Amino acid sequence: SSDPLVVAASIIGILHLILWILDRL
Amino acid sequence: SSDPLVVAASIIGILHLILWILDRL
Amino acid sequence: SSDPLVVAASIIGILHLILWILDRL
Amino acid sequence: SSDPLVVAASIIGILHLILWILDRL
Ligand SMILES: C[C@H](N)[C@]12C[C@H]3C[C@H](C[C@H](C3)C1)C2
Ligand SMILES: [Cl-]
Ligand code: NA
Repeated sequence: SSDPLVVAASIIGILHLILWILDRL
Repeated sequence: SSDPLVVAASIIGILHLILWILDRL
Repeated sequence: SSDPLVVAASIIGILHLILWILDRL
Repeated sequence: SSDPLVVAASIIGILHLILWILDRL
């Protein structure tokens, strides 16, 4: 378990990774 | 729950997203 | 403990640091 | 509580913020 704030920041970072990849594909 | 250091790093990443957006609006 | 999404985002950030270092050595 | 990996990534993120601030002061 995690603070919902920590989960959201985690989803930002993962989505940041996704898009970084997609912009470079 | 989360360690308070993880919460603070979370709040930094969220605020970082906020400001990144604001500077681009 | 942490939520696996938080763990995954963590591994991204650590791996990001590693790569940033390696690209600059 | 958090996974030590989450704590580690959190410290990276907080130290990244600090350095970012210091390089711009
Ligand atoms: C570096 C990210 N902003 C991150 C987001 C979440 C909070 C902390 C640790 C990890 C999960 C990674 C900071
Ligand atoms: Cl956590
Ligand atoms: Na936790």
